[PDB]
Formats: sequence, structure tokens, C-alpha cells
Amino acid sequence: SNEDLPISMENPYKEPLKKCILCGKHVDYKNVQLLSQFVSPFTGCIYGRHITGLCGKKQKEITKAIKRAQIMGFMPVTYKDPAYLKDPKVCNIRYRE
Amino acid sequence: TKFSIYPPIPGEESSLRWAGKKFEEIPIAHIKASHNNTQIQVVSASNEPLAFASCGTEGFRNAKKGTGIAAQTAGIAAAARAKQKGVIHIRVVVKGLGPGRLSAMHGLIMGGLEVISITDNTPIPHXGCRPRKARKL
Amino acid sequence: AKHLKFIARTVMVQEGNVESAYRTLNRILTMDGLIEDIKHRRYYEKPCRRRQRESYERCRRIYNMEMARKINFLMRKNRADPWQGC
Amino acid sequence: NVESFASMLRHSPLTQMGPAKDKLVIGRIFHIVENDLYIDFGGKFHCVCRRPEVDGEKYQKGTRVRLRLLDLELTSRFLGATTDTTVLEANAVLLGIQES
Amino acid sequence: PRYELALILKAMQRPETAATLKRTIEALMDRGAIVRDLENLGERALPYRISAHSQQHNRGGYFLVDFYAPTAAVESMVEHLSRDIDVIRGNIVKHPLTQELKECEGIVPVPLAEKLYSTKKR
RNA sequence: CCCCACUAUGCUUAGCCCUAAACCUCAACAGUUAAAUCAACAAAACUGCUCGCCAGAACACUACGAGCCACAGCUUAAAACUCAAA
Ligand code: FES
Ligand SMILES: [K+]
Ligand SMILES: [K+]
Ligand SMILES: [Mg+2]
Ligand SMILES: [Mg+2]
Ligand SMILES: [Mg+2]
Ligand SMILES: [Mg+2]
Ligand SMILES: [Mg+2]
Ligand SMILES: [Mg+2]
Ligand SMILES: [Mg+2]
Ligand SMILES: [Mg+2]
Ligand SMILES: [Mg+2]
Ligand SMILES: [Mg+2]
Repeated sequence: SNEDLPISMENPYKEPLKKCILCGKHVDYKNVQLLSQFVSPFTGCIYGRHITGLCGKKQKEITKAIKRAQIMGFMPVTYKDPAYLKDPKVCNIRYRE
Repeated sequence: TKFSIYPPIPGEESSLRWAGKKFEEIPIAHIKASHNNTQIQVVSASNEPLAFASCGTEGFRNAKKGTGIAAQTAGIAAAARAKQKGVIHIRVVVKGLGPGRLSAMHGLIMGGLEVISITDNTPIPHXGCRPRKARKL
Repeated sequence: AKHLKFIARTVMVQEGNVESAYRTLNRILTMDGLIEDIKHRRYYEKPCRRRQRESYERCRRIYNMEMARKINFLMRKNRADPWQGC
Repeated sequence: NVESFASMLRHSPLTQMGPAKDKLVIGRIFHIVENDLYIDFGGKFHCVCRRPEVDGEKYQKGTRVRLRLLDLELTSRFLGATTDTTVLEANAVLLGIQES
Repeated sequence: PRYELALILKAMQRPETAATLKRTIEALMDRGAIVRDLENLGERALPYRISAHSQQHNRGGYFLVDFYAPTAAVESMVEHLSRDIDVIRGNIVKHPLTQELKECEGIVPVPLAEKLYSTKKR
């Protein structure tokens, strides 16, 4: 018919889906350094996903890993272990003005 | 070096000192800020009591105890007895959200003590005892 | 009770500025939800009442975040009228 | 041998550009309100850019400028709305002036 | 199945620590377990004070035992660890490396929910 | 209603009891978004098919009968008199 008509196909400019910083990585309860990056330094409270930026699957894995590590004797509950205070800050929260 | 709001960790080698004493050696001011009273106890790093004052021991009674100026007066009283025993710098550990939570700390400073840190130890049960039923007002 | 002391909820004072240290601590406890939690724990909130409060708070967050999103989206249009007189 | 609309659309620069995000385009200032520059760059809607602090007096009606496009049309659907809200303007960043 | 024993041992000298590990791995074998590996995670301060067998502990030796055992051995092993005075805390979990992580394509965005209310004029 | 003290009770075990605004007051399965969109409000309007249920208010979560580890209980559940409304 006509060569200039549009053709049916999938979006070629579609951007790849975004991935969480832990996408494709194993979350172990023994890796307390990683888990400590997702708790409050002052209270040890687990951060919600709106602060951690994790997907639902990894927010759950991190949460379950933290709870297991805490009660098995690997991780403190009421504060972030001071050894891990100088690790990369991956959470979106600021406590100082 | 830049200022760190995180306290020095015991056993590590910090350079911070207060009158030649390390953080682990500074006495502790325990402030219990209740809804109807405020109790302040200053203790040494070894848990030796040095001074105790509360709004009740300062001549306040009933609803006047549960006020700021009443806690401020209790802080000044504890600071005075503590300063006589050789206390200048104190670590403050405050538990409770009563009206004398901050006012009790002002009294400690007006009494001649220098607060080097503030710690909250308000008890939060992680699931614990059932509190009393709500009030109908 | 079994944890180390002077780590949790501890803020150091700078240059004798105790007011800024207390405000920083209060800001920490608020952002982590401890202040509202302590207050809600003074009297027992029955589960039916807790579920109603959480529902109300979640619907308010959705509304408040959606209204805020619309304000920021329309704020550029608060510029002076380009077609004054027409 | 009359060109069809489908042919015009295929070979138009706007079609050939693809997505508009982070695309450099040349605009023309056609209206100015105080320090608000209204710039047409060949799209459906103009963009509104604030007069730059440096060489602000060089930006006048007709002055051709360089833009980095972000969106051809600013639109969003808000809670409870049945259709998208549009402000009827494009989103672009004014980089500077285009010179020969 | 494959299990992982997270073992916190009382801080002891090398000879008594080896005797406790040998005594613990032999207990697994007596219950039908096939022990695969033994990893030392190092002696460290506990995250909190732990009271075990009329003693207070602040430091412990962290060890891992990867092993296969029948499902009935777990319950019997947990009882054995509760009676060993040199064990501060011992937990048996299903080995994390058995669970295969499904692939993730990325974050699928969620559009604002539509048509929650009729379009009648209010 | 407010404050304090304290018990049954909330817990465990072994048996009962079988009730909730047990309501998301919106049955299950399958399908549609066009025509007339549609009393009102609520959570848009419908189709096929099936079971369950409903037929003015009140009497009445009642009486009697029957069944039930239930004996001040539960389930099923009326009528007479009364009203012109509910
Ligand atoms: S986005 Fe892939 S696991 Fe989080
Ligand atoms: K019912
Ligand atoms: K309901
Ligand atoms: Mg009792
Ligand atoms: Mg229990
Ligand atoms: Mg229910
Ligand atoms: Mg019903
Ligand atoms: Mg049915
Ligand atoms: Mg259906
Ligand atoms: Mg009837
Ligand atoms: Mg009934
Ligand atoms: Mg009956
Ligand atoms: Mg009967």
C-alpha cells in the first residue's frame, strides 16, 4: 500500500526498568554491615522503603534478615553498631538541621 | 577535626577529654521527667550517688511539681550538691516526656554544670505490659 | 538493659550549646517515630481504634502528598500575567 | 504525486528527534514579561525561562537561544481527576544564546 | 535437608574451643548429619549481654557449621545445644544458599489508581 | 463520668458454649463497558446462570413446639389485640 505508514512494534526508546541498589544481590543475616546501613544510628529502627529506596522484595528480605540477626546474636537492636557508622550512606534521611 | 554528634566508643582511642577525663569517666545526671514530678540523680561513672533532688524535695506539692520552673529548681539543687563534690562536666540521661524534661537540664547548667552529651532513655516496650485504659473526657 | 549504654539516642554537645543538642535529639526521636509512639502508649489504644487511626493517617498522607504534588506542579504558573489587558 | 500526511509526519524534524528529554534545541524569544522569557522552539507549546543573570540584556524579542528540552508538554493526573491537568507550556532549560 | 548452624561459643582458649567444636560436630554426626564445612567468623563482642548457664557473656566465638541432616535431627540437635555449657547461643536455619533467588527485571511503576469514584457531578 | 486498691476475666492445658455492626451490611461462577449511563446517596451501569433470602409497621433477637454437654442459654420462630403509617 504505502511505505510511509506507521508500523506496529514495541517502544524502541523505552528505558530499562530501574533496579534497587540490592537487585540481584543476596541479603544474608550474617552480613551485619549491610543490614546496619538500613537501621537508624540513634535508635536502631528499621527504615521504611521510602527512606531506603529498596523494592518490596528487598525491603522484606532486609527486614527479615535484620530481625533474624538481632535475635540470633549478630546485630544490636537499640542502636546501630558504631563500627558501621562510617559506611556509605544509602538512605535518604538527614537528622542534623 | 570535624565535630561528631556520635559519642566516643569505649575501648577505642579518642582524643576528646574533659578536665583530663575521658567520656567513660564523666559523671552521669539521671533525669526522670514524669508527668507529675521530676527526679534528678547525679552519679559517678562507677555508679556512686553524688546528689539527688526532685520537685517534691524542693518544697513543691501536687500540681506545682509537674511544671517547668519546678524542675528547673530541682536541677539547681542537685547541681549545687554535685558541684560541692567536684563535678563540673556531666552526661545527661533523661527518661520521660514530662514538663521537666528540658527545664531540669537548664537548672543543671544554671547551677554550674557543663553538659557534654544528652541521652534519651525513655522506656519504649517492643510489644510489654498493657497500659491502663483510655480516659473518657 | 543488656545493650551497651551511651550509644542509643545520644547526642554530643558542641561548644556548650545544649539547646541545639536537645533540639537535635528531639528531632531524631521525632523522625524515628519514638515521640508519637511514647505518647500513644500512655493509655492502651484498643486494636479497633488503632486500625481506625492508622487508616486515617494513611489516607491523610496520600491526600497531603497528592495535594503537595499538585501545588509544586502548578507553582510555575504563579508568574505575572503575560496577557494583561486581554 | 502529492505528498501524503503520513510522509510529512515521518520526515518531520520533530518526529525524527524522538524523545524530547535532554535534547538540545534552538528557540526564539517572542514575548517577554519582566524577567520571564517566552521561547518558541518549534513544538506545540512554548517554554518560559527566567532571564539569565549574566548578559541578561542580550536576551530580547527575536533573540535565538539554546535550550535543553525536558518535556514537550507539562501534564499530570492528580488524585481523583478524570483527565490530566496541563499547564499549556513546555519544560526546558535555557542554556544561553546561539551565535554564528 | 541442608542447614546452617550459627554457633556462638563461650570465649575460651584454643584447646577448649577445639574440644567444643569437635564435641558439637560429633553430636551432629551421631544424629545422622553429613557435615559439609566449618567456618570461623572470629571472636567479637556480642551485640548485647547474653546470660547462659548461670553466666554472663560479653564476648563469644562465632562459628558456622554447614551440614545436611534428616528433618528429625534438627529438633534433637537443638536440645543438645541447650545443655552444652560452652555454647552461648546456637540456632539452626535452613541454608541460605539452597534458596535460589528469582531473577528481577526491575521496578514496575505503579500508576495512580483510576475510576475509584463515579464521574457524576458532586 | 475523674483518682487509688483489688478480684472474676484476659494466658496455658483439657473439655464446653456457638454468639457479633461475624458488615467490605454489596452471594458463587462466567462475561461486557455499547446501547437508555443512572430515582437519591453510597463503592459507575449491566448481562448470563445458580443457590439462599425478602413481601406494611409494631407485637418480636418474643410466646409455644422441637433440637442442643447449652438450664437466667442458643437455633428455628408465630398469632391475637393495635396503627395509617413505618
Ligand atoms: S529491584 Fe530487583 S530485587 Fe529490588
Ligand atoms: K449474625
Ligand atoms: K462494617
Ligand atoms: Mg487475676
Ligand atoms: Mg503468650
Ligand atoms: Mg470482622
Ligand atoms: Mg449479613
Ligand atoms: Mg453460595
Ligand atoms: Mg465476575
Ligand atoms: Mg412484616
Ligand atoms: Mg441475640
Ligand atoms: Mg428466645
Ligand atoms: Mg421454649
